[PDB]
Amino acid sequence: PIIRIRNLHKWFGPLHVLKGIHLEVAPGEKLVIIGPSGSGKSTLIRTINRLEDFQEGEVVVDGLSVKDDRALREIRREVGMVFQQFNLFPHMTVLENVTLAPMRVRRWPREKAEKKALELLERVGILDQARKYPAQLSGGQQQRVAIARALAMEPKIMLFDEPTSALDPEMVGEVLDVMRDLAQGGMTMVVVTHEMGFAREVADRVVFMDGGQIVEEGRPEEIFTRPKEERTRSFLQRVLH
Ligand SMILES: Nc1ncnc2c1ncn2[C@@H]1O[C@H](COP(=O)(O)OP(=O)(O)O)[C@@H](O)[C@H]1O
Ligand SMILES: [Cl-]
Ligand SMILES: [Mg+2]
Ligand SMILES: [Mg+2]
Repeated sequence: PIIRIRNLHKWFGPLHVLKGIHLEVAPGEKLVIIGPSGSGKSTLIRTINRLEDFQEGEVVVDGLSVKDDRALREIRREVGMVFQQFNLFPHMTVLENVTLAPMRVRRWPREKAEKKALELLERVGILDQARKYPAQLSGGQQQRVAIARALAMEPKIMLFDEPTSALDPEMVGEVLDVMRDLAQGGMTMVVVTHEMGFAREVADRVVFMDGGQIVEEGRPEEIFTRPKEERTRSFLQRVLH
């Protein structure tokens, strides 16, 4: 599998936040992670691209240990991330924001970088904004720039940590649409979300976290209409309908 996590334990000071997670994600997999805030979802996906370390267990991405100091560069080349907050460079255009890393990191000539960026911007519906600055864009558009930027590095894995959670309600659908499109293809995707209709339509597999644990996982239909675990049923009665 392209992501391999065995017996992951993680402490923030005295707080046992991740409690022996096992997770094996296939190449091409669309994995959706759900669960109450505080359950440990962000922390878990942050261990994948080495934004968080941990004291017990193993985390291996594309056959490389995340704790291998010699991998902490290849890991960032092949793993993209979209956060709920956009961190665009305010004094660079949309286009410049997208081409920066492929130019800095992959040492792509600007003409190559821009050609790919432009195709990506069209892909996510914002080619018209190519020469705008981030402050002229809505929340929906800015997050789509962040997605284009992540994809511009051409990673094998895209992590989405609740990309729509901080957006105005009318901004959510357009960002989710970009993620629906990407899910039609072969990219490995891990997305944390509270958008359950989306989760249900896109996921190969849904993982429910509570208390720093994977309490239940399975196919979307099973998890949403036949949850085998009580805490799962309890979580779904609190948030659905
Ligand atoms: N850098 C940190 N230091 C200390 N505690 C943290 C840190 N980051 C998160 N936490 C705590 O760890 C728990 C898990 O947080 P998080 O992974 O962000 O949960 P979720 O994303 O599921 O809402 C929360 O109780 C949070 O307060
Ligand atoms: Cl989301
Ligand atoms: Mg598929
Ligand atoms: Mg979170």
